[PDB]
Amino acid sequence: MKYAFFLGCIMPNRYAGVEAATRTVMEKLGVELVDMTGASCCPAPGVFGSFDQKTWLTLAARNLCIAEEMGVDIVTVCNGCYGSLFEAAHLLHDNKEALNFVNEKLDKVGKEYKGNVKVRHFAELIYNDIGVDKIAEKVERPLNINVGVHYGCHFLKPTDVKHLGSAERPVMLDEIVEATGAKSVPYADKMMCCGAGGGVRARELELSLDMTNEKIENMIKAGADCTVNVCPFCHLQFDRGQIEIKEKFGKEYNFPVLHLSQLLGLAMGMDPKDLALSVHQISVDPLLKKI
Amino acid sequence: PNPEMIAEVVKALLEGKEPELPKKNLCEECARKKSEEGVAIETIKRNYEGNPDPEKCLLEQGYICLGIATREGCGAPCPSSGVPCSGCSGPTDAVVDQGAKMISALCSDFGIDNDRDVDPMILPKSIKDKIGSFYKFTLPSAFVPIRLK
Amino acid sequence: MIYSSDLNKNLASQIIEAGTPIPGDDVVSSLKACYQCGTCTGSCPSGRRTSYRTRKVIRKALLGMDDVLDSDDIWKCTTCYTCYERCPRDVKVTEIIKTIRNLAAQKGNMAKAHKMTAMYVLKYGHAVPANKNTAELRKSIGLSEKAPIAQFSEKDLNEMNTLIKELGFDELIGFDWEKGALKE
Amino acid sequence: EWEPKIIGFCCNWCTYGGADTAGVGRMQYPPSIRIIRVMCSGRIEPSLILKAFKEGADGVFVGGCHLGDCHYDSGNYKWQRRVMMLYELLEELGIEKERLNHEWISASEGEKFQNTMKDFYNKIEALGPCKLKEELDK
Amino acid sequence: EEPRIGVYVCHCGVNIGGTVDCPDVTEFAKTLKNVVVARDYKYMCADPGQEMIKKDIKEHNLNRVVVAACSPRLHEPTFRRCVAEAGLNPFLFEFANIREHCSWVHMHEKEKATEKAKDLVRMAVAKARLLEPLEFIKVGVTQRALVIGGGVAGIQTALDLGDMGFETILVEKTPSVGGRMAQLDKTFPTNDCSICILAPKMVDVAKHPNVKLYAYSEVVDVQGYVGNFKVKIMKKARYIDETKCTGCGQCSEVCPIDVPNEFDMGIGMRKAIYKPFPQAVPAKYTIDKEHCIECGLCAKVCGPNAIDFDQEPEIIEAEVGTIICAIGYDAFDPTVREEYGYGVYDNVVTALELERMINASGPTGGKVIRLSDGQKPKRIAFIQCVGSRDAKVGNKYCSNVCCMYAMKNSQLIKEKSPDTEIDIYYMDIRAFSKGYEEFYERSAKQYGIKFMRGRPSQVIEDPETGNLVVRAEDTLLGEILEKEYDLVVLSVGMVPTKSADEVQKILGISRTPDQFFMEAHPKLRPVDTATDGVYLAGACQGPKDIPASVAQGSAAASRAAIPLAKGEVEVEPIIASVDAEICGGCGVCVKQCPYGAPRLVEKDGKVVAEVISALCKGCGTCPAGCPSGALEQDHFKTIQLFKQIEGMFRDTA
Amino acid sequence: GQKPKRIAFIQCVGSRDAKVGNKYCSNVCCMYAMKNSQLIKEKSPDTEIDIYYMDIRAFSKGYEEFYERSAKQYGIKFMRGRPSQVIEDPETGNLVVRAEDTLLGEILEKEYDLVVLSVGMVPTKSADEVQKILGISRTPDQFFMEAHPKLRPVDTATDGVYLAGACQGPKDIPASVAQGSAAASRA
Amino acid sequence: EFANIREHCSWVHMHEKEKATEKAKDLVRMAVAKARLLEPLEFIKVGVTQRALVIGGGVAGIQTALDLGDMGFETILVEKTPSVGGRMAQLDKTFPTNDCSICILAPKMVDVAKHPNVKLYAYSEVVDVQGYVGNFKVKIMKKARYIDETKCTGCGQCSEVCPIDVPNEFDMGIGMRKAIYKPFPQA
Ligand SMILES: Cc1cc2nc3c(=O)[nH]c(=O)nc-3n(C[C@H](O)[C@H](O)[C@H](O)COP(=O)(O)OP(=O)(O)OC[C@H]3O[C@@H](n4cnc5c(N)ncnc54)[C@H](O)[C@@H]3O)c2cc1C
Ligand SMILES: Cc1cc2nc3c(=O)[nH]c(=O)nc-3n(C[C@H](O)[C@H](O)[C@H](O)COP(=O)(O)OP(=O)(O)OC[C@H]3O[C@@H](n4cnc5c(N)ncnc54)[C@H](O)[C@@H]3O)c2cc1C
Ligand code: SF4
Ligand code: SF4
Ligand code: SF4
Ligand code: SF4
Ligand code: SF4
Ligand code: SF4
Ligand code: SF4
Ligand code: SF4
Ligand code: SF4
Ligand code: SF4
Ligand code: SF4
Ligand code: SF4
Ligand SMILES: O=S(=O)(O)CCS
Ligand code: FES
Ligand SMILES: [Fe+3]
Repeated sequence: MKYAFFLGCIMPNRYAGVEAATRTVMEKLGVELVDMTGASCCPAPGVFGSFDQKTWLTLAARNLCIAEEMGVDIVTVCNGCYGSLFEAAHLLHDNKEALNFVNEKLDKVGKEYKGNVKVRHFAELIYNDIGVDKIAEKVERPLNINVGVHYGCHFLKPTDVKHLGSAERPVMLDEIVEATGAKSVPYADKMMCCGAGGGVRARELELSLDMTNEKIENMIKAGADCTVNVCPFCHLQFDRGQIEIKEKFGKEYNFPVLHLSQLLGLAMGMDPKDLALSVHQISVDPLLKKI
Repeated sequence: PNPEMIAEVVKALLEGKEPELPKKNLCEECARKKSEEGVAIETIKRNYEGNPDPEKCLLEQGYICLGIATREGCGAPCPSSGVPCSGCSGPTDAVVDQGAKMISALCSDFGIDNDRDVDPMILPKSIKDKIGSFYKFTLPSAFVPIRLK
Repeated sequence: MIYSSDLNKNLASQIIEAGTPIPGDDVVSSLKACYQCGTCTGSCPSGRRTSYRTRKVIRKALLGMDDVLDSDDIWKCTTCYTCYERCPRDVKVTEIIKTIRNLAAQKGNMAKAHKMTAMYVLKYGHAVPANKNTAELRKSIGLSEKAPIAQFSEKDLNEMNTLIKELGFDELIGFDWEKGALKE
Repeated sequence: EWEPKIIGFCCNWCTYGGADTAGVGRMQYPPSIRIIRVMCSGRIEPSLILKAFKEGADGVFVGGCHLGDCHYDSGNYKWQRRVMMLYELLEELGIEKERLNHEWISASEGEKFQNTMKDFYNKIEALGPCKLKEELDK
Repeated sequence: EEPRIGVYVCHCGVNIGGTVDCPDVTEFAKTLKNVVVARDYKYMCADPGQEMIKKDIKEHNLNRVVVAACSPRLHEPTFRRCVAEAGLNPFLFEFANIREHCSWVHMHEKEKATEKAKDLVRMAVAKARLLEPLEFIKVGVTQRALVIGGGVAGIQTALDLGDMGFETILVEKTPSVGGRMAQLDKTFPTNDCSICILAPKMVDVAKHPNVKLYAYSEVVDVQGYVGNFKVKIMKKARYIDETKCTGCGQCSEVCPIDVPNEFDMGIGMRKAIYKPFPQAVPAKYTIDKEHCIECGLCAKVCGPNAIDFDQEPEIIEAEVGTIICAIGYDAFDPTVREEYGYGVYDNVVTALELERMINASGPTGGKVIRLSDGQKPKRIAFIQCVGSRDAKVGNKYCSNVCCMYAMKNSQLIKEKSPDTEIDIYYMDIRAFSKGYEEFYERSAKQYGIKFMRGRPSQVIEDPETGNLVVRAEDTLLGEILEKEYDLVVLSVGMVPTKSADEVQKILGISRTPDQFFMEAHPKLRPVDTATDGVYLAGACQGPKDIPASVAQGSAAASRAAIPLAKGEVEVEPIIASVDAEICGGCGVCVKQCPYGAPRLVEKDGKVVAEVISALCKGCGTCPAGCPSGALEQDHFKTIQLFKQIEGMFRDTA
Repeated sequence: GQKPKRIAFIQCVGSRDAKVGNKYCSNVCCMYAMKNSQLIKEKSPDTEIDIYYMDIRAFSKGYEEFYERSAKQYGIKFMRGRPSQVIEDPETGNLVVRAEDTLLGEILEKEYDLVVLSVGMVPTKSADEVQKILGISRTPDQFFMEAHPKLRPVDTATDGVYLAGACQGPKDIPASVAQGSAAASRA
Repeated sequence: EFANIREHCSWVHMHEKEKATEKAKDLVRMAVAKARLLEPLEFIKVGVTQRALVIGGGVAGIQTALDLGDMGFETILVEKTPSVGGRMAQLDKTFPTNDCSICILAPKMVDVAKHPNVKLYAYSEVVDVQGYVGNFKVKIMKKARYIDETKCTGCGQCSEVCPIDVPNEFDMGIGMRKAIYKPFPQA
């Protein structure tokens, strides 16, 4: 398996530890990860989909062309990029006037999208193509902790195009994190939004923190030692949001937050140092003690 | 055309009577036995495959035989001699495109015993030369008598 | 009170036309299938802590109340897609709200922080560009000191500015090219 | 200056009713096609398709009931087997497979019939005229 | 004889004339060979238009008529009778459709629409020249009817036919007639018991002198056509000689095994030796082998000696002239709507389960209880439109009865327990027939039932208490409600019955988009099908209540009695026949016909195909498949279709 | 005599209304109001059409689809709110309809060029004469009384006298036809 | 003997169970009282006249006559107005198919006028009904059109010479008709 590795923005430029975690974990499961040289913002659907839909799709198609000229499919570790690139690929697959509109724009930069790129989420790639048994085979250090799994919204939905099964009661991320030896705990309103998407974190911050605080509370009451996500936007909201929540509302939880690449990293015997856990706004060390 | 048929046509015109050709398709004259339950074709065979049974209709055995879409008159020597009819006498008076009708018949009865489940792409994929199978002697008189280039 | 003169009979058709061909005529015209059941509002997490009622946004559009475009409420949708999943009338609510935001944005109703995010992508190719903490961190972690991203590739950054100008996106956010800053 | 000439064969029960439904619903589509009524799609055979191309057809459309919904139980299954052979026969003759289009359209599916006519028109318009009629006329 | 054709272009007011230049089409039609008279008129189907055609037929000695107007699916019978009145054979008339297929879909392309109409007229004339005069085939009608399904609808059809004096067979799949009405406690809007109205009908049907009831039986084969159906009924084995059976029920007491009772929707549990419900007709018991253990225990307590394990299913063969399909419906399975938690939460139930709970003769003795606590719920929520008006489950239709039965069972719960609070979550209240709106006013004013306008988004179970919380917006307040309930009832909608696919395959009838059976015309033939001699009655034709199902049963008996009373009908002659002088018996056609019409025969020493005219429905598949052209379908000959294709491009000259 | 560009439909006029003595539902007005709204749109796409309703009752086969079609395909508007009054502008002849948009909690006052009252069904003028001649009863809705709504939906308690159609109660064409045939069987 | 303790007791005294029970006892005793003096009576067999009467020539009455006629029963169809067709003849289209209303109904109107077993009395009214089931004796007043059905064309060249304008009831009074008239063209 050879996949063009779309990086996005937050993971490469802020939470680089997730990138390090991903590069080794997926090499270890046996995926060659190619670089998309010159790939930009996907672009973030919340702001760019909200300002101009044509600009979102045109800039998204441009990143797809990078992979199509490479003769390779994209995999991403972020729901944000996954949603943006997947939905762009599908609409360009399905709507031929939208495809015409985009290539007349990309024609001015010597590009043309032809419909060959498939976009894959790394969690879904692991489940459907690699197998959850292959993660258990490589667990060097079992992680015997209770995990509050946060699927994020743009992973499973819209189900009518994602075709990743149920969005109401999914099992895909729970079985993945349970292959590391951890226990995914049920909690109230498990599938609810973290609050950050759709530009809401930037424009209505306290609204976003209200939803994040609800999620954290339900995880803690179900005995979660940390939360795990499949999106740097979720990561930032759970991690940085706890600082903001504390400064604005006055609650402190010090609830550790991990991206799935980091959690898999720990299972496969990676050095916490190369996971860049120190850059987390909330200390992971209470978690490191239990594992 | 067989020699007697040439004789009947000409002598009729010498006498002043109109000549009239035979009108049925070939299975009439052919001595091979059919199924009274009707023609059903499970697979399609090229004429070199297997061992054709001397008495059973070749079309029911799976060989593209043009007797069904070909006018009688010759005596059916090819099926009598162990090979399918190639259709050289041409269609009956009620068929214009001999190859089109043979294709219609062949497709209708292919997998007819399993009508709703037989894959409709088995038959085109098993025939590598279609124009040559169905238009040997009549292509210039077919509705499409050329290949466009 | 609400009179005819305060209503815009064609608002729904604007939203539809703004959504053609992206994300699609059939996608956004699903707005006209809504029968005001309120399943979306019951599913909305933003509605559980604000005055935001998803169903009312759809309603105000169908009736022609332009103040939707000026409202703060359309911007409280997180695009979780839950209403989309459950709507019994196949209303593509999440795409309808984003299209409405386009018309809101071209009317000047864009948050400053959102304009910034758009400026960073136009200038550096990325909503979150790399700083020098990014370099020193990526060093210690074992990664390429600079990510292989458009930010460090003038050709790809040329391509985006070319495309951006063609789309009029720079004029939408009011970005000035030589001053290299946004106009308020 | 040039408009596609399209010929249609629609079953009386489902597809002909779908074309009526589009007319009742004022569902506009290009005026290239002319529809010939038959009781069943099983009435359609290769010779009818080939005859239309001979006459000058740039595209040929056939519409019948959904598979299983045939008013005569299984007429469409015979037609489906014939049309798959006809697709590849048309290629051996240098006629683009895309010039032939068969669809399953029920009487209620006026909208589907409308877009089928639109998609087929654009496909045939982009292919240009079929050059068979002008080769035989040399 | 040389064709003499009259061509008539219709304006249809401006429906055609507004887009198609009819005078120009008319002028063009006179350029085609054999067109003797051509004219445009504003309403051709109007009496002045028909009188114009018939009068030209005589004055101009026409042998063909072309009418370019609307669809033959509307006026083909109209114009066929018009020409027949003038002495012209009805099959020398050809319909060109220039409205539905031209003027109405090309309104913005008038020039091209006019040119299209011209080609559609020429294609019509082209086939018209080669049409032949045909004669309708008369057939006898067997004086007997068959009803499939013994609910209210089918029972009503059998009693009406039987009362008219026609022998009638009534086939019931389950051991008892009665259908889903038998499962209901009361019925809106009178609030009678279902037994009040149904049970006397069940009694009358069982002892009617002209009705043979085959309970625990199913139709397994139907062949033939109107007036001449040969049907095979598999009368399943009960393993109890019914003639000797008393129905006392002593045997059920001794049975040592338990079985999920389907009549109670999986709530109540029965024995393998059982009778569906205490008022079942026939009042006979049945042994289900799927669980029978054969210890003889049942036979020991039975006086008559009716029990008998050696029983084998018997196949009955019967001639009938007409068939009425009345196989009812099933409740929607709301498991797929995951947000509501049916099949997951104990205290989420369907409405049809509630009927079995609230019914006096029910497994709970008429007591509404929580299936987790066993306690009586003091707060109840009704959720409307479950499985209806919902594109996510592929059911975009209204199930018609769920608004009324929810208010009905709310009244009944309030009567048994006035302290109960009942909330109905709805989108529209559809109380649309006589007394319904008043029933709706009464539910709120008199019984204090509460109505929330808001389709719930999800049901949240309290795992600890089994209580349920219903999240929904009060749309009439603009606020989100999260009320707690001891029991949630899902007003599931109607869907076709499981065996509908089997019945459809046997009778050869169509279905509407909602998957119910398709009537011949949505306005003027609500109980006819497009298959002659086959009719519909009840909920299998579409979601409807009892009064509508009963009226349809009586309507289907009137329609199905017309062929029986006439004793003869006519079948269309658009049929296939063999030209013996062209057929050399290739055998291609035989297997193509799903009715077995073409047959290989031996006349004059040779083998030749032969079509049994009575078995041909006129599909035209096997003429299209005949490689010799001996096989042709009248009115759709290959040569006729060939001319029609040429007419698109040139006059057939 | 000009063509009206803005048209308002008012539902439940003379039905579901205790003030006029008609507490029943007339059964067809929801569907015929959407119907003629479609037929007006077809003859004039730019016509604005609002339907002021309380419940949309599209209850039979194809009716709910017809209701969805009216809104999605024909762009017909639905206001949930029974109008309180109509006010004519004596200058122009136009009409203002006043109603609460109950799904917003705000009072609407939109202007229209033509207002259509979706009037309900009442017994026919001669129903009194016929009733005395046949000797049959009437239900609370003033239509003729069947023997029993479910046991005998087209019989009367007068032996040998039967009912069919809207004289027995408000209903559409397929319902009247079915009763026509039902009454033929019973008679 | 029948005692009514439901409609007359249990359903109207739900809040007074003790008195409803006492009342039911009295109603049983009043029934038993009459029961003691009831006498064996013989049902009276009467022949049934092999003919039907349908009052009203709309889609519902037309359907009943055609069904009865097609069964082989003589049937009389009495229509009060000049023409059959009912309100369906006034509709433009019919939901949910939007079929032309008159265009689908007119073949039924044609069929009923031509039917061998149906006698159509248009512009007529039933003025008296006597007898019982199977033995009705009815009077039909064929009202005078003052035009000879046999000697009149139906062309309508006498309206122009009429000074009286009358509310055209077929058009609900929106257009005026002459004293001499035909209701609608497809009549
Ligand atoms: C919860 C609920 C409450 C309701 N309440 C009311 C109410 O209060 N009032 C009211 O008027 N209506 C009510 N209805 C609607 C009512 O149930 C239907 O109108 C009525 O049952 C329809 O009768 P039917 O004979 O057409 O179909 P069914 O009642 O379903 O009867 C069909 C019969 O056909 C038989 N059958 C099925 N398949 C076959 C086969 N293959 N071969 C032979 N026989 C077969 C079945 O055994 C069954 O006996 C309610 C429906 C539901 C779900
Ligand atoms: C505005 C409107 C729109 C509608 N649209 C639709 C629609 O789109 N689709 C649909 O299905 N339904 C529709 N309906 C309902 C439809 O009109 C009725 O269902 C239908 O007319 C019922 O036919 P009927 O024969 O029962 O009654 P009618 O149509 O009224 O016919 C009764 C007949 O009896 C005659 N008559 C009356 N009194 C006497 C007497 N004393 N003696 C002799 N004859 C008499 C009358 O002249 C009339 O000819 C609509 C109704 C209205 C008001
Ligand atoms: S062999 Fe060729 S010819 Fe002889 S029968 Fe079988 S088919 Fe007809
Ligand atoms: S081939 Fe020519 S000859 Fe040999 S059989 Fe077929 S036809 Fe008679
Ligand atoms: S759900 Fe679909 S329909 Fe019910 S409201 Fe929200 S949108 Fe309009
Ligand atoms: S999507 Fe935007 S709207 Fe639909 S629910 Fe989630 S938030 Fe409320
Ligand atoms: S004929 Fe068909 S079209 Fe010509 S008028 Fe009567 S209906 Fe309108
Ligand atoms: S016992 Fe023998 S008889 Fe008494 S019931 Fe059970 S079966 Fe019928
Ligand atoms: S035998 Fe079969 S049935 Fe008779 S009892 Fe033992 S089990 Fe119940
Ligand atoms: S009936 Fe009342 S409930 Fe059953 S569907 Fe139509 S509306 Fe929803
Ligand atoms: S197919 Fe044409 S030819 Fe062969 S038998 Fe049946 S009919 Fe005679
Ligand atoms: S036509 Fe359709 S039906 Fe009549 S015979 Fe040939 S096949 Fe059997
Ligand atoms: S139908 Fe629609 S309108 Fe006519 S009454 Fe019942 S509700 Fe009011
Ligand atoms: S005038 Fe009136 S009456 Fe004298 S004829 Fe012409 S129509 Fe018949
Ligand atoms: O929707 S956004 O693109 O703003 C981030 C959600 S992952
Ligand atoms: S009748 Fe339509 S496909 Fe057979
Ligand atoms: Fe007509």
